[PDB]
This record gives sequence, C-alpha cells and structure tokens, in this order.
Amino acid sequence: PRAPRTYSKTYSVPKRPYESARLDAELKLAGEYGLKNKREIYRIGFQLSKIRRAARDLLTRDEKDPKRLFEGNALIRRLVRIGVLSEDKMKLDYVLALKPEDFLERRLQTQVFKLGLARSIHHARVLITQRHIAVGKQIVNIPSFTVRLDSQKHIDFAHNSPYGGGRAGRVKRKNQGK
Amino acid sequence: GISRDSRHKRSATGAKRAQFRKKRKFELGRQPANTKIGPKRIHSVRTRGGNQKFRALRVETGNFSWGSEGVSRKTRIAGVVYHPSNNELVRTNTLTKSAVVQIDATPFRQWYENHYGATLGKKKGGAHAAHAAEVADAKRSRKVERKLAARSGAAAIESAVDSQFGSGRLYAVISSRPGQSGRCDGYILEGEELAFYLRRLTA
Amino acid sequence: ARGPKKHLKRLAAPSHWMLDKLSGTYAPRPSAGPHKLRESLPLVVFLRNRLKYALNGREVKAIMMQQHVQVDGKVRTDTTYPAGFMDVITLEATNEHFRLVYDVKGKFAVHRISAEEAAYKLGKVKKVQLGKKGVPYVVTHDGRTIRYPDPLIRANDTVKIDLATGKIDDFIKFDTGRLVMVTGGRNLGRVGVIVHREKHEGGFDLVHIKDALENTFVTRLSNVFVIGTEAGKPWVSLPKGKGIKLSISEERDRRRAQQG
RNA sequence: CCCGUCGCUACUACCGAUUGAAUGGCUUAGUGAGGCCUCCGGAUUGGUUUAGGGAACCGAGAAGCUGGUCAAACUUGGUCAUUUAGAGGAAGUAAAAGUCGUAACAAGGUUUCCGUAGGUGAACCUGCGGAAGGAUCAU
RNA sequence: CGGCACCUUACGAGAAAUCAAAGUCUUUGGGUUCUGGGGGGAGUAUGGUCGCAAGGCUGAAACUUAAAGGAAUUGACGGAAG
RNA sequence: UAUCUGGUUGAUCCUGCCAGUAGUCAUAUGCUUGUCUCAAAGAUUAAGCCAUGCAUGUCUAAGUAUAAGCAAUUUAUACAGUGAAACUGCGAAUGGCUCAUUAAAUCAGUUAUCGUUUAUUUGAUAGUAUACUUGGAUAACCGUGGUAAUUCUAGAGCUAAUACAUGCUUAAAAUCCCGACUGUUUGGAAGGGAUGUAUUUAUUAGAUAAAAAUUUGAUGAUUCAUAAUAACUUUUCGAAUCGCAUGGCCUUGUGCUGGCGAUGGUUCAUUCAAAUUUCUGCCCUAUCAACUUUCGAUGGUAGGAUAGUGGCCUACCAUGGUUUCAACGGGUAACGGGGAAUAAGGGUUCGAUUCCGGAGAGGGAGCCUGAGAAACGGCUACCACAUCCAAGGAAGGCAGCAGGCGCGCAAAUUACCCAAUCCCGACACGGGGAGGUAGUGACAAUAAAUAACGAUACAGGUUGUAAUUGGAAUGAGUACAAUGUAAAUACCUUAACGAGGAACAAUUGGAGGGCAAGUCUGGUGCCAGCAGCCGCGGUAAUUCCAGCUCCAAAAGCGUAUAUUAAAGUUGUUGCAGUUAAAAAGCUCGUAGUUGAACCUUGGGCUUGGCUGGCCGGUCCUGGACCCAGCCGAGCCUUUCCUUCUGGCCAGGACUUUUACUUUGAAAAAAUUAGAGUGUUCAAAGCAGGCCUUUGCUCGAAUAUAUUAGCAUGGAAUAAUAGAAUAGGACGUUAUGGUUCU
Ligand SMILES: [Mg+2]
Ligand SMILES: [Mg+2]
Ligand SMILES: [Mg+2]
Ligand SMILES: [Mg+2]
Ligand SMILES: [Mg+2]
Ligand SMILES: [Mg+2]
Ligand SMILES: [Mg+2]
Ligand SMILES: [Mg+2]
Ligand SMILES: [Mg+2]
Ligand SMILES: [Mg+2]
Ligand SMILES: [Mg+2]
Ligand SMILES: [Mg+2]
Ligand SMILES: [Mg+2]
Ligand SMILES: [Mg+2]
Ligand SMILES: [Mg+2]
Ligand SMILES: [Mg+2]
Ligand SMILES: [Mg+2]
Ligand SMILES: [Mg+2]
Ligand SMILES: [Mg+2]
Ligand SMILES: [Mg+2]
Ligand SMILES: [Mg+2]
Ligand SMILES: [Mg+2]
Ligand SMILES: [Mg+2]
Ligand SMILES: [Mg+2]
Ligand SMILES: [Mg+2]
Ligand SMILES: [Mg+2]
Ligand SMILES: [Mg+2]
Ligand SMILES: [Mg+2]
Ligand SMILES: [Mg+2]
Ligand SMILES: [Mg+2]
Ligand SMILES: [Mg+2]
Ligand SMILES: [Mg+2]
Ligand SMILES: [Mg+2]
Ligand SMILES: [Mg+2]
Ligand SMILES: [Mg+2]
Ligand SMILES: [Mg+2]
Ligand SMILES: [Mg+2]
Ligand SMILES: [Mg+2]
Ligand SMILES: [Mg+2]
Ligand SMILES: [Mg+2]
Ligand SMILES: [Mg+2]
Ligand SMILES: [Mg+2]
Ligand SMILES: [Mg+2]
Ligand SMILES: [Mg+2]
Ligand SMILES: [Mg+2]
Ligand SMILES: [Mg+2]
Ligand SMILES: [Mg+2]
Ligand SMILES: [Mg+2]
Ligand SMILES: [Mg+2]
Ligand SMILES: [Mg+2]
Ligand SMILES: [Mg+2]
Ligand SMILES: [Mg+2]
Ligand SMILES: [Mg+2]
Ligand SMILES: [Mg+2]
Ligand SMILES: [Mg+2]
Ligand SMILES: [Mg+2]
Ligand SMILES: [Mg+2]
Ligand SMILES: [Mg+2]
Ligand SMILES: [Mg+2]
Ligand SMILES: [Mg+2]
Ligand SMILES: [Mg+2]
Ligand SMILES: [Mg+2]
Ligand SMILES: [Mg+2]
Repeated sequence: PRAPRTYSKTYSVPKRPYESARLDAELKLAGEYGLKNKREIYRIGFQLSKIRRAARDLLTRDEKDPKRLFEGNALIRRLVRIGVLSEDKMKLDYVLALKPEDFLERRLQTQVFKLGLARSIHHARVLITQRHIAVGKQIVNIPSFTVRLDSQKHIDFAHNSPYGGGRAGRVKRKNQGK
Repeated sequence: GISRDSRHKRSATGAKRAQFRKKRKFELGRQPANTKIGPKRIHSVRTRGGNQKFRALRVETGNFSWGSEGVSRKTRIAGVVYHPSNNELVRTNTLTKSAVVQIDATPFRQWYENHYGATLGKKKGGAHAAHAAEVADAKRSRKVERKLAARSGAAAIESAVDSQFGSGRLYAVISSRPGQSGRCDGYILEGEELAFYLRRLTA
Repeated sequence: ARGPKKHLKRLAAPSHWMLDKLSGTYAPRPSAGPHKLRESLPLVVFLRNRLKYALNGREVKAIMMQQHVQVDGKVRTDTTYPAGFMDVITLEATNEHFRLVYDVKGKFAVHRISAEEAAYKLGKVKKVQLGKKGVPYVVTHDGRTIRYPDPLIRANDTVKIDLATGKIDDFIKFDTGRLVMVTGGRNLGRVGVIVHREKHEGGFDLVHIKDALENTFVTRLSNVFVIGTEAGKPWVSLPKGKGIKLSISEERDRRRAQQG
C-alpha cells in the first residue's frame, strides 16, 4: 500500500494528576492568557521541554564542535525569529532559561490583545476565531498562531471584516434592514 | 521427485532438520541413463534454461583417440571389461565415464599401416605373415616411400599396445558421459595407466 | 519466488530519484538496459520529475512515442529506459542536450551541454579480453562492446566514444594525477585527482583522491571514474559546483550571501 | 494470646482399579493411487517410396504392457504429547469460632528449639546427640 | 612472627541489637563460588536419581492471603530476682 | 521532572510486598460526542467453512482475413479501409493476501561463483567450400450430431502463416591430409578429399631473472579467454517473413541494382534475475547429557544425476562428525529484520500488520508448459470437506476484493473508476477489486466552537465580579453558484438564510486518606450497598442511596487485561545473605572466571599548526615578531621504524599470533534525531521563492546505526612466540661442495 503518514503527539500530561501548587499555577497561567483548557498549557511545556533537551545535548559537546555550532546557531536563530529569545541572549545557555510565559507571549491571541485590537484577552480569541484578524494579507483564525518578529507589524483587522472596512455583519444587516 | 537438496539430510552435528519447504523444481534429479551396447537409441531431455541433454540408452560406436599418435577414429565398442565404481556395470555391460572397454582396432590399424608401412600385432600365423608381406609389398611411388622412410624410427610403439592388435581389440577408457551428451568417446590406454588396468584384468 | 519481479514499491525506489512518499504506491521500475537498476534514471523520472515537461506518466509516454527522446544518439520509446552515468539525452524539438553526471549532492544533475559535446561520451573500461576468432574487445561501464581497441587500453581506463559510430576516439590510462569523479558510495559526485592507489589482492583496491580544496578522501576502485587527463582538464563539462563538497555550515553561509 | 485432632459447608489440586477415554505429532511393517523414466506394443497415418495384382520397406504414432523411481493415502502396531471420566483414599485453604484439651508465648507452670527413632484422641510425650535464638556473658 | 580470644573507642558501618569487621559500600568496581526475591500451599505433589529400609538429593503448580517478619520503646502481666 | 505516597504498631525505625500514580502504533468495553485535517480496521479465537459477482488479459503501417461482417468506390481483378472469430506470439511465475510451518532453519550485515542457468533490455557478432522462393496439414468457417448436465466435444467438407516440416543461392585466396606419375639426393606433382559455427572427446599454443662460448591477452590465482590438430554428432543455425517509400544505371529487359524500418537468429558481453555460498549473531528449558552412524552419519576414490558445486544419490572403502563454550531432545499463546512502546543512563517489553527477505494457497505428494513454477484464480492422484444429477456422470478450492456462516472480548460496502501511481500485452488506443475514490469508522494523531463587549444597579477595593438591560460579532447547520473530481462527496471560497434561556442547553468520574474538592440536607440503619488499598455502614454516615454545592480532565472521560516507568522489588551500571528470605556440614577438584613485579626512559636541537593576548593591523574581523599553553613532526643522543629495482609513486622479495582503540568505507528506503520551508497555525508534506515573468531561480541537507566482516593509524594495557643437549643469529661480495631452473 501507500507509505504511512507520520504523526505525533504535541503534549504530555503531568505524572501527578492532583497537586495544588501545579493546579494553581496552571489556572493562573490559563486565566492570564485566556486559554481554553490545560492541554494548551501542556502543549507549551511539551514543546519547551524538547527545546531544552536539544540545547542540553549540544551543551554537553565541546565548544567549536561542528554539530554544536551548526544546530546550536539554528536553534537560537529560530527562537530569536519568533521573538521568544531576546537579541542579546544568543548563547544557547539562555535557551535553557526560557519559560512557558515566553511562548504564550507570542501567540496571536496575546498579540491581538496587546496591540489594542481587543478589549481583553478573551475578546482577542473570539476576534481571531471569527475571522476578523489578518496577519499580513492573510486571515488567520488560529489563536495559537505564533507571531514572528517580521509579522508583528502586520497584525490588523481583515480588510473584509466589519471591524476593518468590510460590510456590516449578519446582525446589523437584519436590524438596519428592517 | 528425485531431489538434490541438502535439507533432507541431518546436519553435521547429527540433528534432524525440520521440513522447511516443499520440493523445488530447481533442485531436481532424474534417472540414470544406464547406457548399454546395442543399436543406437538416444532420447533428448529438456533441461533448465530450455537447454538439451541426450540420454544415450544404447550405442554401438564412439570416437576414440590414440594419444601418442595424435589420431582419432570412430570405432565399434565390443564390451565393458572393467569398471572402478561397480562390478555390476561390467556384468551388465553398462557404459559410463571412466569405464574400461574393448574397441575394434581396425580403423587404427588401417591408419597405422598407411602412415608408417609396418604392421601390428606381430603374430606369426599364416594370415598374419601374408598380411605382413602384403603391406610391405604395397605399390607406392618413390616419394611415398621416402615420406614413409622419414616417419620410420617413430613407428615403434609400446609392446603392450602392439600386442593387443593381434586380438583385434584395444583397451580404452570412456571419457565422455553418455547419459549427459549421448556420446560414448574415449582414449586408448597407454603407458602406466594401461599397465595399471592390465593387472586388474588378469588378477 | 518463481520468477523476476516486475513492480517497484515507492518506498523501495532509489533515494536519488527524489520521489515523494505519498504520490502513490509504486515507482517506475527501470527496464533491463545498459545501466543497473539502482544506478540508473528512468526517462519517466527525468522527463516528469526533473524537467517537468510532462505532468504525469501518461504524458511522458506521449512525448516519447513521437520520437522526440534520444539516449546516446538513438531514439528510445521505453518510458522506463535506464539512462545512467555519462549518457546523453537529446530533445531536438527543444534543441536541448543533457548529460547525466552526478552532482556533489549525490543526485543526477540537470546538466545541459552543447551540441558539439553531445556528440561523444566517456565509458569506463570494465574488462578487456578476446572474443571469438581471437578478436579483442572492450566492455565499458554502460555495457558497450567495442572491438579492435587500442592494445594499450586496460581495465579502469576511460575511453571516449564517438557515439555516432560507436568507436573509440582516444583513451586515458588510469594513473596517479588523473581527474576523477566518484560514481558510488557516500562520496558520490565528488571530483578530484588520484593521489595513491592502494592494492589489496583478493579484496577491493582503494584509491586516495584529493579535492580541489585539498580535501582527501578514500573510495573503492569500483567507484572511481577517470574523467580527465589531469587536474582542471576534464573531458566533459562538469555540473555546477565542480564536484567540490562543502560542509553544511559552508552551504548555509553560501546561501545567505547568495540571497543577500 | 494461642495450637492441634474431631464435626458441618464451599473451593482447589493430588493418588486411584478401569491393560479408562478422546485428540494431535513421529514412526516400524503391510497394502498402495498417481505422475515421471524405461520396456515392448502398434489403433491409424504419411510415403525413403518400390512394385504387374501391389509386395514391400522408411518415418510418425494412441491405448495398453514390463521394470524402476518419487511416493500420497489407508490398516495394524509402537511411541511421544495434550485434554478428560472414575468407586474410593488422602490433603490444603476459606468460613464460623461448634466439641476435646491446653502444646507455645512469663522459668507458660516439665526452659524452648534442631536432627533422629519410637509411642500416642489431639495438641504432643519420651530416648540419644546438639544449639542458646536461655532462665547463666561472672565465683 | 603465627594462633585461640579479650578490653576501650567509634574514624567508620548498621533498622537497631551491635560490629576491628558486619569498616575502607550513591565519593557505589581487588578475585571468585554458593544462595534469596511478601506470607502460606510446601520442602508438599510429580518425574528422576541414590538407599536394604528409614529416607537423602533435585523439586513445582493450582489455590489462598495484607501482611507475615526484624530490632528497639513505653506499658501491662509473670506460679522470675532484688 | 534522574520524584514518590497509603497499608503490619499503643507508639518507633526497618525488611518487604500489596495498593495508589503516569504512558502505550494496546486491545476490548461503558457513558458521551459540535467543527477541520489525517487515518488504522476479521491479526489474536478457527492456515475454520464458504452462496454470489468481480479479481488476467493482450494488435501495430509492419505474422495469418474470401466473416456468406461493416464501410467506400478506389492508385487497384491477388490482396489493400475498418474489423468479430480463430491460428500464431507474449503474459498469466508480477501483483494481492496471510503468518500455519519453521529455533543455525528463516533472517540481518558481510562474502563467493576460478561452481552455474538466465526469456527480456542494451552492445557487438555469421560470404564457408525448385531460388523469380519447397511441401502437407489444421483452426476459425459450413453443415450432420450426442449428452440431463460443464469454458464437453465427435464425424464430414474447406483454407493461411513469423504455426509445422524441409531446403538452395557467394568473395578471394590459402593451409593440411592422401597421393597416381615424376625428378632422382629427396624436390615437382595431376587427381582426390577438409576447412563457418555449434556438439563430444583426445592432444598442442597460451612464454616471460638481467650479458657471454619472431609473436603471445587477463587474473592475487586456473587445465582462464582465445587459437591449433585429429575426429565425432538420430547435425545446432549461417532469414523460403513483414510495412512503408519507391530512387539510380542503361545493355530500355517486368533487366541490373537500392532507402528507412518490423520481426527473427548463433555466440559473447550487459541488464533484470535465479540457485547455491563464507563469517558472526536467535527466546525458555538439564524434571533434556550424551547425540549421529540398519536404511548416509563424517571423510576418500570412481561414477550417476544436476544448470552447475556437494553423500545430492550409487558402488567400494575407512570410522568418523557434534557436545557443559550446552550438543541432542522438548516448549514457544515463534515467520526473521527495518522497526514500536516506555525510557536520566544502563535497560525491559513488543514487532500477525504500509518496506525488505521467507513460506503457503483445505492437508500431503507428483508433474505439464515455459527463460522462469514443484504454480494451485495450472493439471494428476489420495485424504477431509463439499456442489449439480434424469443416478449414467460432471464440476470444486476467497490466507485476492466485497460479502455470508461460525468463532469469539475483538474488527467496515456484495459501492464508483482506471483520472492518478504503476504493471502487463502484438500496444500512443486494450486490461488491471494492483491501485485510486467515496461509504462505515471516538484505533490512534492535529487544530479547534459551546460565547464577547457596553449601560444601570449595587458591593468592592482609578477598576474585577456579582444581577437586568442593550446593540453588535460569528460559525455549527442550510444553500444558490463556482471550485474540487474520471463523475461525484467533502474541504477551501461565497449570494440569501441561520443566536438570548444565544433549549444551537458538555460530558465523564469523584468530594475520609493516598488525592483536588463538604463534617451541608433528606433517606437506610452491619441492611442495602460502597470500598484498587486503608476502611465506611449497628438511628446527628464528611465514604452507601439522593438533592445542593464543589473538584479534576473535557470532546472526551471511566473500567478490564497486558506491558513499560515507578522497581536499586532481577541490581553490568546497581540489591541482599549474623538476627527480616538467603553462606553448601567440611575439605578436595575439572571446565569456567581471575591471576606479583620486570625489557627505550630521559636529554638536546630544529620546525608546522591552533588558543589567549601583546602587538592591533577594530570593519565582530585579518600578518611575522613576543610570551606562555595545547597537538603534531623531523633529526641527534649505542637507537627500533622491513628490504631491492625503476629514480613519495609503481614494480618485485620477506613477514610471531591476537585482543583493544583511532580513522575510513559499509550498515536500503520509511521510522528516529535534525537543517531549510507561514501546510492560514499544527500534525504533516517536500515543498518552494522571485513585479508577476512566453522565465529566472535555492532545495529535497546532515547525524545516528554497530555486534560480525573490510582498510587504516597507535603500541599503553592483557595475552602469545623466540637462542639452553644451541638443530641459535649475521657474513651484504666469507671459503668451498651437492644439487634444481
Ligand atoms: Mg518443533
Ligand atoms: Mg540459451
Ligand atoms: Mg530470493
Ligand atoms: Mg516496459
Ligand atoms: Mg575477485
Ligand atoms: Mg481396554
Ligand atoms: Mg511403508
Ligand atoms: Mg510434547
Ligand atoms: Mg502450657
Ligand atoms: Mg503441666
Ligand atoms: Mg513447657
Ligand atoms: Mg512417652
Ligand atoms: Mg550512622
Ligand atoms: Mg567490641
Ligand atoms: Mg568478632
Ligand atoms: Mg515467596
Ligand atoms: Mg520482637
Ligand atoms: Mg508484626
Ligand atoms: Mg492501628
Ligand atoms: Mg501496581
Ligand atoms: Mg493504566
Ligand atoms: Mg469476513
Ligand atoms: Mg488484514
Ligand atoms: Mg474486409
Ligand atoms: Mg516481451
Ligand atoms: Mg508475490
Ligand atoms: Mg535447543
Ligand atoms: Mg540482441
Ligand atoms: Mg477435418
Ligand atoms: Mg518457427
Ligand atoms: Mg564427484
Ligand atoms: Mg564422495
Ligand atoms: Mg552408500
Ligand atoms: Mg518475534
Ligand atoms: Mg506460529
Ligand atoms: Mg513481522
Ligand atoms: Mg498467529
Ligand atoms: Mg511482505
Ligand atoms: Mg480456508
Ligand atoms: Mg489440495
Ligand atoms: Mg501445489
Ligand atoms: Mg482463489
Ligand atoms: Mg497466484
Ligand atoms: Mg468468491
Ligand atoms: Mg479524535
Ligand atoms: Mg452544544
Ligand atoms: Mg456530575
Ligand atoms: Mg459514588
Ligand atoms: Mg454524595
Ligand atoms: Mg484534599
Ligand atoms: Mg473507582
Ligand atoms: Mg490496619
Ligand atoms: Mg440519619
Ligand atoms: Mg445524614
Ligand atoms: Mg517493571
Ligand atoms: Mg531487596
Ligand atoms: Mg527465625
Ligand atoms: Mg533467616
Ligand atoms: Mg559454614
Ligand atoms: Mg601482570
Ligand atoms: Mg623515475
Ligand atoms: Mg535507514
Ligand atoms: Mg565495526
């Protein structure tokens, strides 16, 4: 038959289900960023856990090693590109110092709210899901869309959205049309 | 049917091997030709790759070489006198490779007398004496006699081979495989190989 | 099992064809021909995946049935014809001539050549021996048999085939200092000069090759193809990159400068 | 606190006359289909083809026949392996704390325990030799 | 020098009782043999093997169970002492 | 995240297990289920049994057309277009399925064929000592039929070939053999035979250390390639073929010549393969310690057979072969591997299943055809099942696709299509349940709705809510349409419709502890029940049954079983053995394991590179000098480091054996790790990007594999050998002697 298509899990659950310190930290972190559930926090921790694992393996290698220089610079470049890592912290030792709030800062939902396009973080998610927000000239309705540094300046209302110069929506057309 | 596979044997340690697969056609064997002496009967075999083998079931003649003289002639095969593998092949006159046979000596005698001018067997009987003079009195030109005279000195052959011509039958060993090629060919015994088989025959 | 295979699964195809996993279950099984299955490039892959002249396998057959495609100066209508190293592909309708030479990345480059160079090819001598009636002949790497060769030609030499008469123009003896391309192994596509040939009776002879950047590598003699009489003098045009292997960091630096 | 017979209930496994039963593998022996090779055979069917009516003599060739070879399968026997019946016998565990006593834990009222051998409703008792894990690190 | 032991201390070890080895063991590696893997069923059944026998050696499983056990502390009790 | 927590006691510290906890490309099941992408799926039990339908056929100008087929009159009265049926050719040996057997077997990596066969493809390759073109069959067809019945076929009458069977056409010489005659010092010769290529023998070439008294290829290696001689052969094949063009020369005769192709043909090479084959490596078991050898077990000689090697088989002959370094036997709920799950490291468990290899087609066995099959959508027979029958006979093989029964805890449509991927065929055109598309599908995986924002009113510390008041927003769904597609469906786009209880209503488990969240209310009263474990329940139950409230995860959540971590409770890393389980009663002892120290060290000189700087030489970056440091060298120190010829590369002659480690090559793709790349993000995929292109242009990296084998550097560590009755080493040109080429 046809070759199998690869797939993988993008999160991992905690080993201890009930822990007040972790439960309170997660809920506090979900409330700040308007997350739907704990899996959206597990996903960030999971992908951050493997960034650290890659950095740890390179840090065990000797300096000036060809693999450490090549993959280390590439890993740093990718994190700098999405704005998670600062431009003055390109050392692969600051990669280990990253925290989950650094990644949640770069979500589209967080950036819409912090750019003033929404009243609250929860207003940001519904604006995104309802096809009002466009990055560049492309409508993005994924709240977890990680905004790149070069995409930061091009976040705005979609040109065909009621809030961005489009026609009036379904509700208004029914009201002013009666 | 007949199979040449090594799976049915037990291993070098003596362990019986389990049945791995059904018999394959690329490991088959067939049955021996058991070539006899009689009017020629040859059957072809379609072998692997579409090739052809010839079962000589019966043959009368064969191509035999006189190694010392460098001459080959087609001659009748009289019978099998010795077989190093099985004595039952001698009893039943079965022609296989390396079988010691008696062949008609006339084609080689005719070549010898025409080539050298002398005679063979050296028997003293009346017919032998008459034939010896007949060859020596054959009508030849001056050049032919000189050509024969040049070949003289090399015309003296081994005693054990010359002696056989009196009986009109030479000892030979089959070199071809009659069941594989349909030919029953060989060479005339000479030297110490002939001496070896002479002891076997007289015993 | 009971006979020759006639299919080729997509995952089992040679990796240098650069076929995608999900386009289907099967891959073009190269026909029997001058080049081995693993070291060939079927014309269907070349005309559809490389040149993108044909959009699918139905169209490449339409192209070849109009007598457009020539391999080594002869019209081929077999869509899975196994074109290989040093073969010349001519499409006179587009007025294009290609030669199949490995690039340094291990794949068959799309290497366009002039019409004058498309009039010949190189072949590595595999064996020299006597045919029937005592006529010597040479077997090249692409299965060609040339009778009455120059008596100085031996194995591992390279001959220049006229490719229109099939005769030998001239040859290059295998010796130290000759220009070489590697046609097998992980050093496939690299170009350098022979530094030292290390013999191993009963085994595989090894050849030490020095790159133009003074990088030295070792490869089996069976993977060595003499392509020039000395350094910087190849008998065919080399593909872009000149068979010089760059490290991944060097390639990344080169790509950054090329794009700004 | 606690031990063991004995009595009731349930469950598990064991032994057990029945030359028990059933299923599967391997195999001796006997019989042996069929193909293949071989041996003749020669329905009919062409003339090397010759013949003043045609007698030949050349080839092809079906059924069938002879002897081999590979050998399915069956019958009998043996053996191995896996399930399973069984009068009766002897255990273990669980349940409840039913009967008899009080063996152990205090010097447990005869210190206890080990090996061995007898005896005895039951725990157990006794002999011989050990141990202290003793109730003595000592006169 | 070799032994049989003993006294003190605990650098050290140990759950502790205690230990000059039961130390040099998470700062984990001198060499090597044997044995154990919760309590019962059970050193039982079965097979083998040794034995005259008694028995020895080798040796399960089904099933059952939340503890059984080690060392020490306080108390209570003793047909133990003061 | 290299983690632990509850349970033995009146309390304590332990051993130790039980229980809790998390994952599973790990199965089942319960409850629940809105959207997008992706997608496993009758393996487990029964390689059990199967109704029905389909799954393998195939024609170009170029094998054979008098279809009494169609079509048109056309360059055509031999045929000529198209074209059923048949003959011929090829394929049907691929694919697809399944995992029963199978434990040095398969398989993996690594070898070999100087030990063989090979349709086809691709190159070469054939002047060989009636011909203006040979025969007689047969199909389709026509018309006589027989049987209940089949993809049954029989008489009779035709007729063809690239079918079948035969058969000529040719270079120039030259060489060899026999040899009447002749010359007559050994020459000349008329006339006869033989020459290509295959087959089968026998005998010869197939050389190759450098001066004095004519050739000869390859290999590490051959009796190799190849050639020659003498013969041999139920005599191999060296075109009686087919389409398009029709040209050139005149000696204008159906004159002689000739262009591009089809198909075929011998041998060699090549390719696709096949068959054997070297080395090393498999789970449990000793309640398996000896096994193999009648009747092949190990070896030798000869043969037979084979495509070929080989006890593969036969005859004769030896008595061997394996084994505590585990042979042999037994078990496997065992196809092997790439890989999968979990994992700090080391490991443990799994792998029927997308790729590779093997095996099988109900169980055995035997074969035909063919290059290739011991083939089963081929045949023959037996066994077991099983179908039709007019009772005489005939026909079977779903572990292919779909589907049915059965089995079970356990698994989908008797759907559409060759459009893609590819395969097959005489082939641009036909066929393909291979494959693709849709259906079913909570196997797993990705993204991701179930609301957002104001005003009042209050509470509250300039703003977070708690309520009753508004106007906005949107997709779930529905739909014109377009897109998508072979045609559709769906997705993506998008008119009109589509939200206040936004009833367009989120569930699954829990609330004593472990373990997050009640000492609320009602019911029962050691009952009913809960409770993985500890425990709760006998009239105010924080634990049962309910209501309220709350907690956890959420389109998912629980349960059962297996497995992994937790488990340093299998311990090599890394356990324990006085008393918790556990040092044999004590010695000896073979295999195994393990074994004291010691042999070139130090010194000196020159030099290359890279780190820091100083220099600074700064548009972070580059040079000698200087300092140190770190690696590599090369000579000299009494000096290992092979040795000669051409002259560090190429051509010879010698060499103690390992282990170890470095480097290199190899270890298929997929998978893993990982570089690049806005699939709208992501899982993925291997794409893509450029001012918008009658085109330009980065890519599709790279690591890891690891035992075995291969090449290589190093000589510590650990083995091994050497000169003790000297049978020892050097004499390069030491002195003779014996030989051999
Ligand atoms: Mg077995
Ligand atoms: Mg052949
Ligand atoms: Mg194979
Ligand atoms: Mg093809
Ligand atoms: Mg070799
Ligand atoms: Mg009976
Ligand atoms: Mg029998
Ligand atoms: Mg058994
Ligand atoms: Mg008492
Ligand atoms: Mg008393
Ligand atoms: Mg007492
Ligand atoms: Mg008593
Ligand atoms: Mg301590
Ligand atoms: Mg003490
Ligand atoms: Mg002591
Ligand atoms: Mg136990
Ligand atoms: Mg106690
Ligand atoms: Mg206790
Ligand atoms: Mg208590
Ligand atoms: Mg557990
Ligand atoms: Mg679980
Ligand atoms: Mg089914
Ligand atoms: Mg399946
Ligand atoms: Mg017609
Ligand atoms: Mg073909
Ligand atoms: Mg297959
Ligand atoms: Mg075994
Ligand atoms: Mg050819
Ligand atoms: Mg007829
Ligand atoms: Mg023919
Ligand atoms: Mg032999
Ligand atoms: Mg032999
Ligand atoms: Mg024998
Ligand atoms: Mg397995
Ligand atoms: Mg199995
Ligand atoms: Mg498998
Ligand atoms: Mg199975
Ligand atoms: Mg497979
Ligand atoms: Mg079946
Ligand atoms: Mg069958
Ligand atoms: Mg079969
Ligand atoms: Mg079938
Ligand atoms: Mg089949
Ligand atoms: Mg069917
Ligand atoms: Mg899902
Ligand atoms: Mg809802
Ligand atoms: Mg609820
Ligand atoms: Mg409940
Ligand atoms: Mg409740
Ligand atoms: Mg709590
Ligand atoms: Mg529960
Ligand atoms: Mg308790
Ligand atoms: Mg109450
Ligand atoms: Mg109550
Ligand atoms: Mg475990
Ligand atoms: Mg332990
Ligand atoms: Mg005790
Ligand atoms: Mg104990
Ligand atoms: Mg002791
Ligand atoms: Mg030592
Ligand atoms: Mg020189
Ligand atoms: Mg790989
Ligand atoms: Mg290795």
